[PDB]
Amino acid sequence: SAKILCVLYDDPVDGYPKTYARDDLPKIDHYPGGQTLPTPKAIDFTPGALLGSVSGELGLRKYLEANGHTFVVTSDKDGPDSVFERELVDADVVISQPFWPAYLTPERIAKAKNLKLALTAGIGSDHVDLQSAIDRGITVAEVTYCNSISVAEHVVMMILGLVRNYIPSHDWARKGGWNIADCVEHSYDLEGMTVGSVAAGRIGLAVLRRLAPFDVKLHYTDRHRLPEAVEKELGLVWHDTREDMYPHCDVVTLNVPLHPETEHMINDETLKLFKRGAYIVNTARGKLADRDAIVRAIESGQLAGYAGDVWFPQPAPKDHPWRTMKWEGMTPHISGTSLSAQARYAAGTREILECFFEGRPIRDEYLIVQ
Amino acid sequence: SAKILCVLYDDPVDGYPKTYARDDLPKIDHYPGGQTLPTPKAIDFTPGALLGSVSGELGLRKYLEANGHTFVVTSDKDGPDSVFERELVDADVVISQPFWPAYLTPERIAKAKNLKLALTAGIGSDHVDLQSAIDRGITVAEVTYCNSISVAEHVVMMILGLVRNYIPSHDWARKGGWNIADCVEHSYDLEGMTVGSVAAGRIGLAVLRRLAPFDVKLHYTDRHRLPEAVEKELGLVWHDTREDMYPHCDVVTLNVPLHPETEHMINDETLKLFKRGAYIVNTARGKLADRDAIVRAIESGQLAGYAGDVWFPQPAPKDHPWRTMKWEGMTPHISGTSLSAQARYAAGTREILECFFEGRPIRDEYLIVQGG
Ligand code: NA
Ligand code: NA
Ligand code: NA
Repeated sequence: SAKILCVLYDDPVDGYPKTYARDDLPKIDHYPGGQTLPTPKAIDFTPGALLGSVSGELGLRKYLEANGHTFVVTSDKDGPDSVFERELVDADVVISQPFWPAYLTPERIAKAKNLKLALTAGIGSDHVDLQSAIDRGITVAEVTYCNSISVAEHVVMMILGLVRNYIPSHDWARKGGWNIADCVEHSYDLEGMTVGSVAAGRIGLAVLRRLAPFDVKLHYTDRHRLPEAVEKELGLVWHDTREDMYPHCDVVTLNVPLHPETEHMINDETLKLFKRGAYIVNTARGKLADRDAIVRAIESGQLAGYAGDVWFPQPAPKDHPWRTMKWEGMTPHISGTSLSAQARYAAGTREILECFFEGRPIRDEYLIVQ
Repeated sequence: SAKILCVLYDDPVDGYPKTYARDDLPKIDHYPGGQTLPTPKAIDFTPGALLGSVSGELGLRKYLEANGHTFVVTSDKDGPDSVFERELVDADVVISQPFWPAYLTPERIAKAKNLKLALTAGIGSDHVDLQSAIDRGITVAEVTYCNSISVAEHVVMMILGLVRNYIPSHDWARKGGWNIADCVEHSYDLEGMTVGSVAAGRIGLAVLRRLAPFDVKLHYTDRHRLPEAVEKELGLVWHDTREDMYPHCDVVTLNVPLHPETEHMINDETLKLFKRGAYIVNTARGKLADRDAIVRAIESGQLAGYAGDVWFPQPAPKDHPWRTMKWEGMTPHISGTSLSAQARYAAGTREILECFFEGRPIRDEYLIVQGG
């Protein structure tokens, strides 16, 4: 009855795996704060499978095709002559992940005569023009909270790796070296350091909770201030402005969206507020940081480390300078598409498709516009 | 009137640093449990300096030479014709680190005609034959707790690195790729897994404490059970034996010393007790794990990852199989010699020498063998 158009990233270069490292995933009832994890009526995958690549199909093909539907899955999403744009003109449902996002521009939404549901397998909607969606009666939905914890682990990983000098030290072991002084001449303990978070939110609070037993001093800024009880339980020190926070911090982690007042918020002028040898971890948006200002800060020693999984442009060009600068701890944009996060937003994708196709309401927390 | 012989590791291959990444170190009041940090009357370094290499000299030379002493610093420590063994003959004090250890065998101790104090700039005395020092009246001392937290951070770092597939994902980024599916085909969240610790002394307990806000389940075993209040604060599950613990664990961190009964305690037979796709982190001793048994379990998928900073043999030979095996997260032996830890055991080394040379008692908690 319906045509479903689903954009996913490519399979591994060796091919889609047949077996995985483990047999299942740890059970979890809820997210911090009580939101229950996705609750489809069933799933047709084993949790832990690769669901976000083209062959994983978010485990939706059996359920969709048993019910008469057409299911189109592709990674060709860019430009007007992509499989996505061409297939889009009679698609009823569009599904993509933020890690390989199918943009629903105003022009593309106007091309899509049949579009009814725009589904983010993942979190957020800024690949969708919401006004155009509202004007066309298109519902936009997301699997809220599905990877906030995944990102938060990635951050703490990266903070430890930068402070302790993990990546270069590992390079000496893999290369057949030893070179103890070479490893540790840039290696510190995190204990006693001051970590500052720009924005709490789901990711920022999870990061702070996870840093707390490392005996760091915890500072943060946000637009609104955490409840007094949360601040006292975690020893949080509040700042009205990030510029007031920066001079206190050995580590600064960024958790804000990209807006006109956050674009290039880390630049040559604001980096002068940071302690010599400060560390920055950025899992939010690549353009929070002036690309070349970061390179210059690493080169001068204003920063002793930079790490994150977001770039600009994204995907990063092959010669993007953050790839090979000193004291980098980068990964590709992956933190929110760990296999654990995939199981949850695949499950949430199916749950929304079920509510949608059966005419039942979609969870309020999932709905962006309707 | 004293000769202090000090073995340290080589300087970095691009020279002793003139500039450091940062100007200072965080102040730390005490260790968990209440032990005070080292209390030398003075230090002649700025904390954060590279102290454990030949040119750092643990910041000791000005202090020793101003007091009429002879201070010999070398990295040449192995073999009968090395600088260490040739200078040992009349050394009053021997100082080395476990990261480049000057071995005080019975033979060398028999040849060290004036040896009164064997000082570990670090923790332990594995490289010192204690019966020979006891027989000879030689004081053996260490800088207790100086890097227990440093090891604990390295463990949690490495658990997160293994589970989330950090090292291959960073490789994709550094080589100019992107390859999201290649990164995440072996990437998981830690959240909700079961982590088991073999022993819960200073390191293991500090690991368990740092793991708790990751919402993992925390199991442990030890020769001596933790106090009930400690178990209840962290919700620890106690196991009578290592073998009772392994089947429950997604991640196993080894924090036990090397002994006859722990040697090769991870082996082809006990690995069959682990869950398929378990992860092992080992910052304790390389020979806790049968070298090739771990490689076989990686190739089998019995383990989804192995990481640590200790090796057998140590230093690891160029073609040590853990260097290039799949899903490895290794570093050289470095966790307990971060610059922060260096500052503390350099400070503690000076504190001990000051007590020693002034004929004042050395801290009980520093003494492995009292001597005189
Ligand atoms: Na500080
Ligand atoms: Na790929
Ligand atoms: Na003293």
